[PDB]
Amino acid sequence: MAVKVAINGFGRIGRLAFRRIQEVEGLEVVAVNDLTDDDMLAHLLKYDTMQGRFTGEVEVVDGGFRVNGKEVKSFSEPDASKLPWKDLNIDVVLECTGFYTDKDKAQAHIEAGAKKVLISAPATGDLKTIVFNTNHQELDGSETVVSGASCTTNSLAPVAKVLNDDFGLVEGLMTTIHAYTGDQNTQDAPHRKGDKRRARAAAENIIPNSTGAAKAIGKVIPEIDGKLDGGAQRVPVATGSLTELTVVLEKQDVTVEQVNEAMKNASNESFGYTEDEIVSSDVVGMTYGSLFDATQTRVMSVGDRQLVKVAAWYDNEMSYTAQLVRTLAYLAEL
Amino acid sequence: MAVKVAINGFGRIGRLAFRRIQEVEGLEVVAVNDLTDDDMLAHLLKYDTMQGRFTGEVEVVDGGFRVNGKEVKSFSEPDASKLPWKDLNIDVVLECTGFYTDKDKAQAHIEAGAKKVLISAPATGDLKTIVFNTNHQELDGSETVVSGASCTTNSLAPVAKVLNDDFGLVEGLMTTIHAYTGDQNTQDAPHRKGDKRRARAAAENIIPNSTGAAKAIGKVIPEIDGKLDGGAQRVPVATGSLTELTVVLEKQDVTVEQVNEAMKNASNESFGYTEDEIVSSDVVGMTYGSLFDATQTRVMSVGDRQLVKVAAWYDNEMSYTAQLVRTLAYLAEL
Amino acid sequence: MAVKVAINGFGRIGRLAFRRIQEVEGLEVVAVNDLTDDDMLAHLLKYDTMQGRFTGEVEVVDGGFRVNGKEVKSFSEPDASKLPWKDLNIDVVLECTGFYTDKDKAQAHIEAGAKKVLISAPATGDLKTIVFNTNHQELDGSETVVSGASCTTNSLAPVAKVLNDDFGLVEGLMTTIHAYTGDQNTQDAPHRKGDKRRARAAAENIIPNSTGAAKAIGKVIPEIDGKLDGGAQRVPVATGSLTELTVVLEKQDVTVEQVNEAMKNASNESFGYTEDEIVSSDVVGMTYGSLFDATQTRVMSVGDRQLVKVAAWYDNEMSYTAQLVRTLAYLAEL
Amino acid sequence: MAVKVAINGFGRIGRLAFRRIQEVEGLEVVAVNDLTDDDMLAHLLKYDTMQGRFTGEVEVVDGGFRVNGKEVKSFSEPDASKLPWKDLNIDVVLECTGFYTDKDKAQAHIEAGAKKVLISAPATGDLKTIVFNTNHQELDGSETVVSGASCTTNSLAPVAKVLNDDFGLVEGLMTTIHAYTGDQNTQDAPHRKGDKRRARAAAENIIPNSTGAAKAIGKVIPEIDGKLDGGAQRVPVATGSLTELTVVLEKQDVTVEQVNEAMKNASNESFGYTEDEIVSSDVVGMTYGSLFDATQTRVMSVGDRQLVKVAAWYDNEMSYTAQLVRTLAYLAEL
Ligand SMILES: *C(=O)[C@H](O)COP(=O)(O)O
Ligand SMILES: *C(=O)[C@H](O)COP(=O)(O)O
Ligand SMILES: *C(=O)[C@H](O)COP(=O)(O)O
Ligand SMILES: *C(=O)[C@H](O)COP(=O)(O)O
Ligand SMILES: [Cl-]
Ligand SMILES: [Cl-]
Ligand SMILES: [Cl-]
Repeated sequence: MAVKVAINGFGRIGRLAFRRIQEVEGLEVVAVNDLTDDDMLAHLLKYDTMQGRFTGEVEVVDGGFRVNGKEVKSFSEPDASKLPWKDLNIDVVLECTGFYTDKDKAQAHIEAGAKKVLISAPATGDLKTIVFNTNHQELDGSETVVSGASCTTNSLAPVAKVLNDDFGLVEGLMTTIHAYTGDQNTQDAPHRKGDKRRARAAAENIIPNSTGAAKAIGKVIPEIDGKLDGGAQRVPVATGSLTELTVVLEKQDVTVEQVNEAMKNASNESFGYTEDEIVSSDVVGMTYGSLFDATQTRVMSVGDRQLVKVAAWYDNEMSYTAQLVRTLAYLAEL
Repeated sequence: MAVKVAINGFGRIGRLAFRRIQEVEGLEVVAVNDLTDDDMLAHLLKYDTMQGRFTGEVEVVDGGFRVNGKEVKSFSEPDASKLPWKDLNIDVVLECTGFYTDKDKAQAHIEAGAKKVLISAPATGDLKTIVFNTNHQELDGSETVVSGASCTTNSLAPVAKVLNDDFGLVEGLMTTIHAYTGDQNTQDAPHRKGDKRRARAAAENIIPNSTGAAKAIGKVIPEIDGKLDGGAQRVPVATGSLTELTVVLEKQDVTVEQVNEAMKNASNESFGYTEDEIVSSDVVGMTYGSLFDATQTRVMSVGDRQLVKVAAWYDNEMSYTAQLVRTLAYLAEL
Repeated sequence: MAVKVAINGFGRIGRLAFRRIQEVEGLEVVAVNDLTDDDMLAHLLKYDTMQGRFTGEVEVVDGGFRVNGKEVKSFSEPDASKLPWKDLNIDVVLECTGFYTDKDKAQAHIEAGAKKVLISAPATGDLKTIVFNTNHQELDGSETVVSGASCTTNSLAPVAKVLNDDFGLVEGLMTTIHAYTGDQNTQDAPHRKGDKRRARAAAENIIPNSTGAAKAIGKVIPEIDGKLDGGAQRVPVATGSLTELTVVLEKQDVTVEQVNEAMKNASNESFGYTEDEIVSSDVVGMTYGSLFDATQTRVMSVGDRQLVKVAAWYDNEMSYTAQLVRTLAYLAEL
Repeated sequence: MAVKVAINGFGRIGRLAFRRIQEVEGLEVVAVNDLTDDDMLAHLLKYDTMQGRFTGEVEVVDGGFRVNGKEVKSFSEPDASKLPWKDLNIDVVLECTGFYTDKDKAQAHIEAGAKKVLISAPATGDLKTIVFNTNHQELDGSETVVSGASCTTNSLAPVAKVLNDDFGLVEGLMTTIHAYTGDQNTQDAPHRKGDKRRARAAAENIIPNSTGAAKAIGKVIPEIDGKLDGGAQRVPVATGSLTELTVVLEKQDVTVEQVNEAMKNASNESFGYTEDEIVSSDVVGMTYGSLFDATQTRVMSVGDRQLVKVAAWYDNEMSYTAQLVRTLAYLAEL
């Protein structure tokens, strides 16, 4: 009956995908692969600084752990191709290590015996990049490796698609005021990728930086390829982020009410709408991929010439996870 | 000899203006008025969380306190018009309470006996609004009440003026990623002005909010009145902010290097220039009113149509204070 | 059929008590009094930075608001004696303003027409001070004004009671590493009670300070009156605290296992026990008044002479609140 | 004829030792070894989140960098014994990597050609452990490898020595409320040494943990070996810490005044004394190894039996660094 999921990399996304898959029927996590030990993994599953105590029960058993009476096998294998995916009958691997963000590298899971692989990051090579409820329709079923884009990309796609479809997108720039991630440093130190800004103390600074969304958007919405670009400001909150988008449009007498109303009409399970004066902590744990915030809509008009600004909240952890799981369910049924 | 300054409201700006006036000759702080007691005031002058230990010496004496052997009189008077400004021979009152941000209300200092009043915030009524080195030239000497604009306005004016003068500003939107201020709440609580967002825990949230700069900019640069607008994102750093500006320009083939070079050429004591990949804490205590950050310049080109984004750092405390003291000095010598 | 509660002061404790009263049958909040407006109050009930979104539904109606279809009346009355408690049939007032922490002052609610008043803080005068499951048994029913002690006092009582009962408490000192509260400043500023330390930036400092538990403990456990004292270190977390207690005991060969086992055996609904290496954010929202942490037990032995150190976690918000509502329920049924 | 210093590991301590050595004559940093690249190194020297902009001038030149016109050679060598210490005429290596905290491992610097090695951490094997102005006197000059103890050990030694010498120390327990360090995680993640608590988000939790001071104290003050023990609470401030010590003494009628006066009398360049109601940020960048805080002295008396509590501030970064450089200067001159 149920789809067999294996998670590669029990990091923030992996553990959160695990939690979310608990609320979805027809999906079981049967395997978890990470290089850390099980005591540490069970402990980090049980307790989460921003996302709260894990509601079920977690105990380390022989071949891995038992979560709510169910067995999850665990491995400590740094080379994906070795993994017992064949033996275990994996339907889809949720690839969250960061170390396989390439169609050809991610192929190792298929050799090891898995049917499909969903990469929880933008990925290079000949594959589809999917934001659920924006372009998942482009999955036919034959694909064996799929990127699930990025957290910011998921916050951006539904907003740009409305803007483009209803008003015609000429060009836009974007800033995500974005929570700090574990790839940033606790104290000023050398950084892994030589990034002089990720090098700095994460929780004490506004840190300018790049975004996946910037380049990976034209992959989700081909008709606006090359028309958006932008970056991030990493700031001292541990999760919860906000995308601001400033654009020029074809349509001529755009009003604040027009924009909001267009977004309200496009809302669904993936794309929320709010008129409440909320703040970042109010979206910690939410399962919308993107929450349009109508209170932040601005329109600058100077003669016939307009600049339109909008903003959308997202839990860069849970919102992205929720979107990823949705893509996973859909992918598993083709 | 030296210009006699009285500070009204020994808050963040007041105390920091006091510190700064120590480094400037021809200006003495002779009076300080605030409704708290002297022990508390001397303590808060001596010790500063973000700005460091006060370098001199501070002790509570009879009529107030002694700072580096100099006597500062202190008062506890909630009605400004009562104050002994006449008796003390105040040349200028630095007005920092928040409660006199109006030409007519601030007139109370002139009645009480002071020559001029500089308001450390945007103010209402018939008065000039001054950003030093952008439009201080518009002071002729007869003015008796002057607004010193806002911190964000000071971060913005030199940037917009270069943009307008060299490229022609059609329109622009702005976001300041801005440190939290004492008008925000420690924990989620009722707020004094009914602001549902400033109501929230300051150091635990990205908090969308409004900016003084938005409206008060056309007062500093009349030729761009009504052409900019924007807001803030209050974030968990205690001081240090960054203004991002996204604009449309008249000039047609604008490059990143064009913009940066324009800004570098306009740099002075008020307006800095940097190419160093810095972060917010890197500007804590800086005395530029605005620091242009050439690493953040971005230009989006789609056919003949460009969007230009620039960003300038500022210490919303010290940067603004340094600008304010400059305006003070200049005003005193007319 | 249900007990009628009116909450005075819709601060952190008031709103959280309101939330908690939702899960408890036989208690209805029918009135809420606070000096702010209803839009603000409904908003702050709906959204909580640390404690999450309010699960039900909240909307502003005519005489106050509707929570999950139930009507709550709201008032804006600064003199408690005026309040329509008589007219409303209030059984108990949960007094959470801070401004009535005295038997004689709190009497104003009884005049206004309420049966009993439970003060959510230590209070002065001739009244009982109660920590549920430590000494609630001392309520006979005739009392009309009761103190619910403090958050820290609630974290400490069950621990000290076990220590005293099983080993004999000679003397002890205590430190609570304690989350910052809304009585502390956002930025270095004058403070309302002249506290030079509460004056300081709350989220940027380890701030030494006093505790309610210090003096209010002998009121809960008379037999150890004058035997404990201690303070607080306010630190940059928004909720979640930890009490460390260092003691000298009568019993002679105390082991770590002895202490832990004694605590484990005394555990109940109010007083939890754990051996998991948790951290503060792990107790956000917990309903134990005190959670003993057996991983932190330490025994120092030099010859026949021992120093025993123990530690107990508490959500100084929700832990205290759950305790307070328990006392409330019990008081209402006498 | 100035002393030639080489720094191994340009981390927080290394960079701060470099800064400090600028203010000390007779000491030159001529070499710096770290595995990161020079651009990163120059950048992190120039800019410091907590300790401010580097006051001189730093530019990347050929064999390393130029600081205030002076040449500093830089290497990228993971095996210390290879390093050109002989060729460069190093007098002392300041060893700050963390990876050579053992007399036998640190011997590699002597092989590579340095005269002496001072390890900026507690170290194992046959060597002296020094806290300047507490026991530096025990250096005779023949030693070639020395440990400089730990930051907390330095905050503790002068206080314990006074307590022991004046009142006679029976036993004590200790907690340092301690700034988070770079060895803690930004977000909940696996930890390098399997530490379930260092694993957690550093800036969002009170995190119980261990301390170097606990065991390394009897090495500095042999007469109190085995008489103290204690731990840490890592809390969300980036630097600035506080040691609380709870002790039992021989002397019988100890008063608060007695203790404070004893500490006041023992104060020097390494050991400060204050009666100001300060907080953590007030000690960032201070050069005392330890600052006794007479406002936190408590004495619990029940009959003839007392518990005495004291507390001392220290910038676990700069205070420790200042102590380390003093030990360095002294070691160099034997
Ligand atoms: C979200 O997937 C990640 O934390 C941040 O990168 P973006 O490029 O901001 O998505
Ligand atoms: C500085 O003026 C103060 O923070 C207010 O901020 P604005 O962004 O200038 O309104
Ligand atoms: C909890 O009631 C409140 O924060 C007071 O803390 P204490 O340290 O218990 O006074
Ligand atoms: C100080 O050297 C470093 O932060 C380690 O702290 P301890 O508590 O002294 O181990
Ligand atoms: Cl403000
Ligand atoms: Cl309080
Ligand atoms: Cl460490």
